[PDB]
Amino acid sequence: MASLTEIEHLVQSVCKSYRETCQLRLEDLLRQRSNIFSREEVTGYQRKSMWEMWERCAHHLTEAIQYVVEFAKRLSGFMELCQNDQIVLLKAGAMEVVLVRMCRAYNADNRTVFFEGKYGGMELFRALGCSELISSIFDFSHSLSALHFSEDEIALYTALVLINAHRPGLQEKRKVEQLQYNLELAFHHHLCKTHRQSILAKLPPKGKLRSLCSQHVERLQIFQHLHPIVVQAAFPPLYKELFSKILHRLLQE
Ligand SMILES: COc1ncc(Oc2c(Cl)cc(NC(=O)CC3CCN(S(C)(=O)=O)CC3)cc2Cl)cc1C(C)C
Repeated sequence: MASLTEIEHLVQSVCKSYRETCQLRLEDLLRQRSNIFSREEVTGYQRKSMWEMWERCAHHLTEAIQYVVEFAKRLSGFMELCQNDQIVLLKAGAMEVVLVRMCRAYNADNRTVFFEGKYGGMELFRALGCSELISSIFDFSHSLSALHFSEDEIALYTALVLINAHRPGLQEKRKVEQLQYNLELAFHHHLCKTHRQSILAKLPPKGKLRSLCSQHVERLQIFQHLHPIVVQAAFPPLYKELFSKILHRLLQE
């Protein structure tokens, strides 16, 4: 199944769907690189209460996830899977897709990430009380930055992050397997064509993205146990549904 021309057509539609849902164009993020938070602004963030920082981050992550949901809806083959399988793939892979896309907003030269209009270092997030997770995210972004991914590579890699036939709970495993296989052929064909197959051995293990996501769910549990009404009253409904329906409504539109 799937000939060379169909594989190349899949590459183009995956890259197109990603450009339409990339949230911020690469040039927009790169243009802001010398716009860095001052010492006074960093201090201001560290002095914010733990629950105010958690609400702001949950809000920014929710916006990012919304673009990942739209990417999935435009992704060739995804809307043809059943609703249960669409939701199983998004619940397990939306945050993983966000963590990979995040490397585009990371500047390896000074170890800063784009957040609320400017670039700031890891110390900006000290008030969350989850410094091991924040450093793990910055390390992961640094490791992805060393690969120098093109926008097309990001599009193809993130399509495979989401289209994972091994997620527990899939009702039509074969359908997800066939779609994952075509996306993998598209990704490997594009790397072979561009002389970039050397990135394959440098891509992170599947367990690394899973550990970052498990750490996020665990740190959220600790926060929620301490501040339950903050989560109930001020966290985005989509965020709570995924990590603590909205997804069904988002996919139906
Ligand atoms: C997992 O838990 C987390 N992941 C990241 C966290 O910190 C952030 C947040 Cl919340 C946002 C940004 N940045 C943005 O949201 C801006 C965004 C960057 C990505 N681009 S993009 C997709 O165009 O490249 C769009 C703009 C960066 C970091 Cl470190 C916090 C958490 C938990 C512990 C709460």
